[PDB]
Amino acid sequence: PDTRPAP
Amino acid sequence: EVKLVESGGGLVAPGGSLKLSCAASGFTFSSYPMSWVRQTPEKRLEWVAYINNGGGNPYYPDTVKGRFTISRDNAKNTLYLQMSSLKSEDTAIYYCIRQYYGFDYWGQGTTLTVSSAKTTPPSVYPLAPNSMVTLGCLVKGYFPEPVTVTWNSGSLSSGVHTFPAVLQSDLYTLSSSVTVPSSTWPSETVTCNVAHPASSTKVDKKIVP
Amino acid sequence: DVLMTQTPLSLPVSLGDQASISCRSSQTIVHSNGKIYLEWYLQKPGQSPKLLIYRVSKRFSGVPDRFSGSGSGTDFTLKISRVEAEDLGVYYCFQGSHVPWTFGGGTKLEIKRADAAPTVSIFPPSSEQLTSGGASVVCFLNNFYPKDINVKWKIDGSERQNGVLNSWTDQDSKDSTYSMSSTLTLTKDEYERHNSYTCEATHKTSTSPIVKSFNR
Ligand SMILES: *[C@H]1O[C@H](CO)[C@H](O)[C@H](O)[C@H]1NC(C)=O
Repeated sequence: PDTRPAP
Repeated sequence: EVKLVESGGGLVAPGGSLKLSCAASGFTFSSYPMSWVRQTPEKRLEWVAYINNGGGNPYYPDTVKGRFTISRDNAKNTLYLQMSSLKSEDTAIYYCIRQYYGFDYWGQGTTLTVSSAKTTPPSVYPLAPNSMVTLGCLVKGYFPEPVTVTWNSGSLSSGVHTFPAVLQSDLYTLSSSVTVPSSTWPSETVTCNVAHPASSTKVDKKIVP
Repeated sequence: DVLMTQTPLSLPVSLGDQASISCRSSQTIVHSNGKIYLEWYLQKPGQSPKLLIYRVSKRFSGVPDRFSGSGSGTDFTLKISRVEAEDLGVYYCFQGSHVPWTFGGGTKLEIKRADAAPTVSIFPPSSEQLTSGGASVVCFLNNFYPKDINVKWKIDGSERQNGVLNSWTDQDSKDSTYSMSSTLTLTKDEYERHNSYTCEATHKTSTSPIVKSFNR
C-alpha cells in the first residue's frame, strides 16, 4: 500500500 | 540493526569492468527488494538499478542499461552490481539500498573512479606545533579518492574535522585537524590513521613534538 | 524523463525558524495506481542520504514531527518547522512514479549563528617531508562564522601568493561553524633559504588580522 511500486 | 556494507570499489580504466558487492545483515535479506544509487562528483544523485526480493524484475535507466547487471545471493546475504564498458560518467560513489517505502536504508558507499591515470598511495606527514592544543595530519599526493582519516583508531572523535581533498596536478591533497587538551599531549600518544582503499594502503603516523 | 527542479539552491535560516524547500517536476507524477511517489532525502555532511518523507507527506520512521511534506500537480514542498543545527545538509526531492526514477538537484540548508573568530594554528614542515624534497607550511583556521575568510602568507615579512591552496569544510552540525586550511607549498631548497613564516587571517569579526608565526 505505502511501498513504492516496482518498475 | 540493519547494516549494509559495500565493497569492491577502486580505479578502472575507460572501457573496463568491475563488480561491486554489498553485505546485508540485521534483517531478513530475502524479504526486501534492493537498489543501487550513485552520487557523482557534482553530488548529483542517480538511480542505477533495482531488483525485487526474489531476484527478478531487474530494471535500469537507459544510461547504464546493457552495461550494468544487478544480482543477488539470498543465501550469502549479498547484493552485486556487475559493471562493464565503463565511461568517465560512471565515476561516482555507489550506494547499496534496502528499499521498501522508499530508499529506506543506505550503505556508506564505495567509490568507483574511471580514469586512465595510475593509483598513487598518499604520503602522510605529521603536523606539530595553553590548556588546549591543535594537531594535524597532511595527506599529500594520492589518487584516486577517497581516503579516510581517523585519530587513535577512532578513540579521538570530538575535536576532529577533515578538510575536503583538492586536486592539483592530477593528485589529491587534504588535511585533518584534531584538538586535545594540553594535558593529553604529548603525555599520551596521538596517532593519525590514514586509509587509501584503492591502493589497499594504511598509514599510521604518530605526532611527535 | 521526469525533470525535478529545486528551489532555492541554498537556504540560510536561524535556529527555531522555519524553512521551505520547493520541488518542481516537468510533468505530473501520478503512478498508474493513482498515488504520487514523491520522496524527500537529507544528506548531512560526510554522510549517506537518509529518507525523511515518502508518498508526498508520510514521515519515515524516526523523523521528528517538524518535517512536513505537501504538494500536487508539479509543485511539492518540504517544511521544517523549528530548525535545529542537526538539520543542516543537502535536501533532495525524488519521484518514484515513472521510470527512470529521478532526483532533484539538491538544496543546501545553512544555519545562521553568531559571528565567531577563527582559532589559528600554524605548522612547520615535518622532517619526513623535507627528506622527500618538498616543504608544505600549513595553517588551520578553525571554528568560525560566517564562511567567508581571507588568509595571507608572509615569508620574512613579505607576502607570498603563489603555491597557496585553501580548502573549506562544510558547516559543522554541532557548533554551526566552518573551518578552513591554507597550505603553502615550497621546495626544500626555497624553505631553508628563509626563516620567518607567517599566516594571517582576516575575518569580518575584526579589521585586525589574527597572526600566527614560527621560525626556522
Ligand atoms: C510496495 O512494495 C511492497 C514490498 O514488496 C509490495 O511489493 C507492495 O505490493 C508494493 N505496493 C505497491 C502499491 O505496489
